[PDB]
Amino acid sequence: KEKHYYIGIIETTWDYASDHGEKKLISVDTEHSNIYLQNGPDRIGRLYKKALYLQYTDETFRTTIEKPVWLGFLGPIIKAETGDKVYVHLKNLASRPYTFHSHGITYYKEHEGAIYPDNTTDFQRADDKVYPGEQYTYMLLATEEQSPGEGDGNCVTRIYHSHIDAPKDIASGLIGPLIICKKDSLDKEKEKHIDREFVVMFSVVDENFSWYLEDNIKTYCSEPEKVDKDNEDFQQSNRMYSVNGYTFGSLSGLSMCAEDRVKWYLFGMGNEVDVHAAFFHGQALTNKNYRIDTINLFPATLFDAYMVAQNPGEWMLSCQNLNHLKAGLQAFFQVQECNKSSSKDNIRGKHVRHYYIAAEEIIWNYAPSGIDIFTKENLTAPGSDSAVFFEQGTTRIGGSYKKLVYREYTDASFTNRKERGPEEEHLGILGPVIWAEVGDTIRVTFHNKGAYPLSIEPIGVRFNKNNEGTYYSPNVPPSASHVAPTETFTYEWTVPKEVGPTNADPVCLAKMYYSAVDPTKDIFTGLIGPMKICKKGSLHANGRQKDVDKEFYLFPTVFDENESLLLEDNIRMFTTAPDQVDKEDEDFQESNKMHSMNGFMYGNQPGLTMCKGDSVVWYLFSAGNEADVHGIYFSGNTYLWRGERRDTANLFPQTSLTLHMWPDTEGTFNVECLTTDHYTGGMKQKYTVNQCRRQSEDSTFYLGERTYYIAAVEVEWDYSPQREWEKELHHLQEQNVSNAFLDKGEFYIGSKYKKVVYRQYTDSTFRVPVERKAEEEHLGILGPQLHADVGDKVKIIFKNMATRPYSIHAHGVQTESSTVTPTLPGETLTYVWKIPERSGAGTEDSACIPWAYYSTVDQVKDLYSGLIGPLIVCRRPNPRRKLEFALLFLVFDENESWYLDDNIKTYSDHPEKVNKDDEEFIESNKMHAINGRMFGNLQGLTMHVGDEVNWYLMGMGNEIDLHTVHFHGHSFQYKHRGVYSSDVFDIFPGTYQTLEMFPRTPGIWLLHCHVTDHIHAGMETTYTVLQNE
Ligand SMILES: *C1O[C@H](CO)[C@@H](O)[C@H](O)[C@H]1NC(C)=O
Ligand SMILES: *[C@@H]1O[C@H](CO)[C@@H](O)[C@H](O)[C@H]1NC(C)=O
Ligand SMILES: [Ca+2]
Ligand SMILES: [Cu+2]
Ligand SMILES: [Cu+2]
Ligand SMILES: [Cu+2]
Ligand SMILES: [Cu+2]
Ligand SMILES: [Cu+2]
Ligand SMILES: [Cu+2]
Ligand SMILES: [Cu+2]
Ligand code: NA
Ligand code: NA
Ligand code: NA
Ligand SMILES: [O]
Repeated sequence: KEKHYYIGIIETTWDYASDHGEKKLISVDTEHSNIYLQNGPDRIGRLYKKALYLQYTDETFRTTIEKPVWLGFLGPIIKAETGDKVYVHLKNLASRPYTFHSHGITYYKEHEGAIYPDNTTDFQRADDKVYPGEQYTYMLLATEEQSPGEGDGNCVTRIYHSHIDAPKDIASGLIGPLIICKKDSLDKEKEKHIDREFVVMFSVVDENFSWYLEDNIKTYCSEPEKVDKDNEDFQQSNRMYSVNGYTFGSLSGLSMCAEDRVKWYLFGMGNEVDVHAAFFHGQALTNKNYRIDTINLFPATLFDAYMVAQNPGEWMLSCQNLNHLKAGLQAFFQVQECNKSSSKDNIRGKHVRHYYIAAEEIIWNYAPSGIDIFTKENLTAPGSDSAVFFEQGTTRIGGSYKKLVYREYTDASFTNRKERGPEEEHLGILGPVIWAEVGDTIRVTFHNKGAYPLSIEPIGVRFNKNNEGTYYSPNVPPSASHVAPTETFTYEWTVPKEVGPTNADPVCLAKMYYSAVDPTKDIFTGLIGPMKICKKGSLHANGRQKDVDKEFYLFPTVFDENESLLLEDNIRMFTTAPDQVDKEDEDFQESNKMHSMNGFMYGNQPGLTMCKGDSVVWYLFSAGNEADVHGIYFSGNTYLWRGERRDTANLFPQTSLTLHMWPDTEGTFNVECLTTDHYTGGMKQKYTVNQCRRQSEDSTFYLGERTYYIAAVEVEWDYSPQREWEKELHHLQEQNVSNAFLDKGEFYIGSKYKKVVYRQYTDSTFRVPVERKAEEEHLGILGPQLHADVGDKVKIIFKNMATRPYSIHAHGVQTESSTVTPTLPGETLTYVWKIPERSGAGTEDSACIPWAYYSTVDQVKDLYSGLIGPLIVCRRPNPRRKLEFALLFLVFDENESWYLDDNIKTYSDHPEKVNKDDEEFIESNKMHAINGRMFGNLQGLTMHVGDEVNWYLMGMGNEIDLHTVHFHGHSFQYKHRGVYSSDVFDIFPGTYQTLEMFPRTPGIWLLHCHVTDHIHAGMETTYTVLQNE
């Protein structure tokens, strides 16, 4: 099929909230919509000039093909099937230059529609700047390499947008869907055996970034002269939390029949605030044949889900990022009776699990011992990081808060409790486990003994409209939505086969419950609890899983006590001077942000104990906002998840995960969040693995032995040795051109910083560094790429050539002991890393998987000072050339380096003028690099057509280190045998991933994180595909 589309870019008004009316939303209180939507002398309002893609019939762009009402401002849906040749005839009827750049489809440099320094000449540059009145025809081929995977649906979510300044072009409104499908998937532009196809973009559409910001300020503001574009409140008012451009519940036309087979194409778009949690209330979806209910989306995350629509009524599609929810990121959809036909389960009443739970106020100490169990230091030590959170005095609450927690009782009398045992000691602030099997019916008698109205809203089970735990709509006594301060309601949930684990899932799936009267306050108050939905006949009568020694529930979150219903109470109860407290003081707000695991902090979480050999299942879930970017690292052990070997689990708002671990080493290890602020703020705990069998004289399998000589060495590191690529890009872009990170100006540091980094040496004398070859030029700041095979004992001979104590240690790897010995300056130590089966690929991994190696002495500062490398572990005992590249996506926060003072003194032209606490100086030191290089300074990513390339992506860092790695020109495949495919991979702290690529098309191709703030900050480079012979 040759397909021909005619897309034109017109400027036009967009209404973000096309009333009409009139609504009640979750957690938005009537008189709040108008922060974003109300026209004032100072405020644009709900109407904006935007550049939009429209579809036309004709090379004579005159009569438009109307687009679905639910698309909103997204451009027209383009589709293609493996084999197809799509011709996108673009015509610019707007006032400035734009392009059409497509994801997930093959093009030559003439048809990429993206401008950047690629050493192309004019023939291959017409695509990259289509001027007003110009017209360009993009030839896109749907190659085999870009097609959906074996393990994928028939169709996957892709996107197109303009790419001169992509972030700005997209904010201005030039973004749209491409659905790519397998060969004979489609009949008349619709998937065979699918009834409805919707496309949904979650984005905080930031009109501050639009090309038309100024035009819009003139048009809509009565006092333009009075508008400060840098006023924070002005900026917020132009942030349109929307799905498809529709804000506050106004998305129109999402309608379907019960039993319709619905395929949803979702994607996220935007910036660091775009931590999305897409959640279809009342319904049940699969993704890659797995049961899911929340779909997390980030800038350019591409995601597809299947839904058999059921449980008829009016439901919400919401973002469960609590900030997004309360900023109104909500859309209604309709499941109607028509009349069906089928039904299938049935079971609503037969086998009944009955729970008696009460909300009641306790005084929760986040750290009972008063000590940091990790350091033995105590938490109020003046000047300590913990002090910020545990200091108690004039205007500071400290470490104990009144909270409203769920607690279990034996029966409807609520006269006596179901006490907690050993198995339940780790739950802390969590409520009681609710568990159920496919076929059960859950009835929950909820009795509120708190001063505020609460509810229970479960994720993971089916319930009907008058059992729903939250209230929303498009139009005395107690109900599912409202259970007031002394009342009592009894919920009824069902768990049919349609809502439980699937064949691919494990036996049980981590889920959760919370109070959703106002979930943006209720959860943080304490009303969160763990839940466990399992397959038929999988649990024993007592709830425990068959052949499972231990079951743990971890809930990591920044418990934001500023948002608790009980804030005022806690101020009045714990501060010396309640009247002197400003709830809006940032330092006051920080003091209330309790970074915790199950409400415990700084290693105070008890009850995480097990035997070596035990079968352990970890149920993890989280809630919160954009700050809740978690990487939960089990030091000393790995786990399987969907057949993947990993040791760090990423959680976002309303994420749930089920990990299986079999601990193989006696000791006391760490479960900790690697997200550097969370770690520092006390999101860290211990778990003990005890020796419960006779030791046995063992270690009788070493298929291999390796020694590496590595040194920590202090060096001048330049993030941007040259600035030509940058200067060229901004010229092409017509931009200008303060660089906050590289421009020294009056007194800033610039691009060069003293750092400490890992380097390989030839032998134990450490006199002679291993020469970095052409194929390892790309490593950049990274230490050497260490290789190991499953079965190896790897000796690391480590010399600390730097001026303070450091260590070397690896993820995934097994060692003799839970402790890692620091090695002092001048000293050489030996570390032994064993590589058992569980340090290598799972059933469903690629043959080679990466692990980060790093320094344990101070994990935050040692990392930002520059100590970080890749260990690659491989399975097993004519074809193509096989290449390897390792990529760290990390904002090197040079403010946290040990060498900061050294650097201020060495590079600043006026050291005295530097204030370390000044925001502007802090930004100047946040180096948004790939492998320690910015703006195209990462060299040596070269390959030939026909090669197989393993890309080892590695992410570390802080809350803002969510990186959405995108490759121009080619997509990749992932997982055993290449069964999922994409061209954007999401990387967070702790995420290490192999992606296989089979490059076809010659060129120099852009490779960049797709987060607005990171692209502009320079987190990008190019890679080169060369033709043959
Ligand atoms: C630790 O020392 C602090 C220092 O001010 C002291 O006041 C406190 O009692 C100690 N903490 C505990 C509970 O051990
Ligand atoms: C672009 O061309 C310059 C000058 O000929 C050359 O030195 C450089 O290798 C090229 N850049 C890339 C990314 O290949
Ligand atoms: Ca081009
Ligand atoms: Cu893109
Ligand atoms: Cu969101
Ligand atoms: Cu975290
Ligand atoms: Cu990024
Ligand atoms: Cu792209
Ligand atoms: Cu791009
Ligand atoms: Cu940034
Ligand atoms: Na606005
Ligand atoms: Na506090
Ligand atoms: Na800098
Ligand atoms: O792309």
